[PDB]
Amino acid sequence: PIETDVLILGGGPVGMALALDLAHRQVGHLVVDAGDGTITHPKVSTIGPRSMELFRRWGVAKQIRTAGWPGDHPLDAAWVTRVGGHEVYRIPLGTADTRATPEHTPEPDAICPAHWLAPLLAEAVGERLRTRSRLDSFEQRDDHVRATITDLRTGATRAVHARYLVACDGASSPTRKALGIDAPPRHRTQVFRNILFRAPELRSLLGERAALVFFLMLSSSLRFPLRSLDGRGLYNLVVGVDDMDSFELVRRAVAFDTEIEVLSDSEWHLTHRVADSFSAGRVFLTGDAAHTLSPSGGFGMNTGIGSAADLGWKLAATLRGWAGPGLLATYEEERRPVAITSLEEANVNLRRTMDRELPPGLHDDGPRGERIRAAVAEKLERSGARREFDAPGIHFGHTYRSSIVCGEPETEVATGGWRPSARPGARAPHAWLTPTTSTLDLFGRGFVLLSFGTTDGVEAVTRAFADRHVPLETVTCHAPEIHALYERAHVLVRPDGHVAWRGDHLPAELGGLVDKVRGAA
Ligand SMILES: Cc1cc2nc3c(=O)[nH]c(=O)nc-3n(C[C@H](O)[C@H](O)[C@H](O)COP(=O)(O)OP(=O)(O)OC[C@H]3O[C@@H](n4cnc5c(N)ncnc54)[C@H](O)[C@@H]3O)c2cc1C
Ligand SMILES: O=C1NCc2c1c1c3ccccc3[nH]c1c1[nH]c3ccccc3c21
Repeated sequence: PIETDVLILGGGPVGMALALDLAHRQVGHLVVDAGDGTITHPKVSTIGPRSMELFRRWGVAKQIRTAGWPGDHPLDAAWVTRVGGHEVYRIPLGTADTRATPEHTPEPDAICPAHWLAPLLAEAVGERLRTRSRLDSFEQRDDHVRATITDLRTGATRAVHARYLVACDGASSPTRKALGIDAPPRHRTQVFRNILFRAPELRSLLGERAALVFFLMLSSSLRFPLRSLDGRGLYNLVVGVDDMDSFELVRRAVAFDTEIEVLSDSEWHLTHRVADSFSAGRVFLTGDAAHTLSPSGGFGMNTGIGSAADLGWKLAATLRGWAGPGLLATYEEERRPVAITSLEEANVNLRRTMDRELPPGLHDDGPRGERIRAAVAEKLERSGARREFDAPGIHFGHTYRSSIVCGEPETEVATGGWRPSARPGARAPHAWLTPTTSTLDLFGRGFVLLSFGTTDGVEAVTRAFADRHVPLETVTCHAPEIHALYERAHVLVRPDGHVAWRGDHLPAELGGLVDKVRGAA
């Protein structure tokens, strides 16, 4: 019977993210996955900027960026009648090599299709990953969990003893079901096909017209994205199952007489499900097992990676012994509302496409179809089409309102686009300490107290943390620009990079503050 602190069920992006977070917190763990880490049908390709900030923390951001996506491939989204047909609307998004690094983050989004990401993540996790292994059954005990690890090549079964079991086993989570936890549908389930294909000369023919993603505007079945996966000949076409031959569907979508090789054609379900509970005893749900949503926006894998990072520090805190008895409970308390609002935002992007009218005369050339296209273009812009491709709020703007956060007033009524804020509950904002060091590079270990222009009360804060063995680092900053951004003289940041408390003056009961933020109050 082999034993580990945490047993991770699932070796997809989410499970691997949790493994990386545990390794960087020196927590003993183990990943088991039914597969080798070779994706035959790559699904996801876009990694959001918050996820990249986390990959930067874990030291794999650089290798993700240099993994093979061409620096000169356009990142645009465009709506067209057919690929190589008439163009209706385009959002220019530059290239990797030419776009300006954004002011609010050191890590812009990245393209890394699953068949590059999987081996790259397998490499950084090392031998703690266990491939071709399935979990057949588990049993909860008082101080640990016991599970059955059956080798898929061999057929034989083994036993693992872990303090905690974390289920990252996808949208049809067998773990979730065996716990009796429901995940009701919040919107209609839809059926689509994914056609993966090679088209080696397509990029050359498109030339200036190339895009990261095309939205087709052909028929009721072909109104969905066709995306360039590796920028080197690999593409995926999304086809709706309303109630045709694979090659023929691609031919309809692409108005070039060019080489096309269909690799696979697989059906998938678009679902909107969030679990009623994210844990039961020592068993935790994360990733799709906890929450699935519409990929329209690319929020799904990023929400999972963010949840993995949240669960990660709390598990570590509990195993170290400085956590309060209620800390683990805040995982569901904080992350579940995040899944819900992300789901609903993803569904808005989806409905924009589903409700969009495809008027007659759209495909006809000349002056009349040219006018019709120009009219639709105007309606596309007014519908907020670019929000699907520029959504800082969904990536950076979630604000925790929980029992371990010393929250401020304000309601939830937006007044402008998202803007960086150091308010309690929120992601502490990026700024350049030096040209090489971000404020983000201070976070990710224990708690951090950022003080501007002073060290008053700091010795007291340190003692209060030490008396409960809670890890704390204190940093003094003298940049007025950074002080203005954070708006307060003292800012207390959590192990996950979110603010727990801020103020011009430290509280009188520093012990009460400590117990509060560790989940003991
Ligand atoms: C077509 C499509 C496109 C998408 N595009 C994007 C995108 O561009 N950006 C984005 O952010 N998100 C995207 N998503 C969402 C993304 O796919 C999911 O959020 C994510 O893949 C799920 O994370 P996960 O690792 O928890 O689940 P999975 O990726 O399903 O991980 C499950 C893994 O666990 C293993 N496993 C399962 N059961 C067992 C068992 N009993 N024993 C052992 N091992 C087991 C399996 O081997 C599997 O590899 C997309 C989704 C789809 C369907
Ligand atoms: O990666 C994807 N895979 C599918 C997908 C994806 C993305 C997607 C990925 C990154 C950014 C925006 C995105 N919008 C969509 C999408 N909008 C859609 C509408 C109908 C059917 C599928 C999609 C869709």
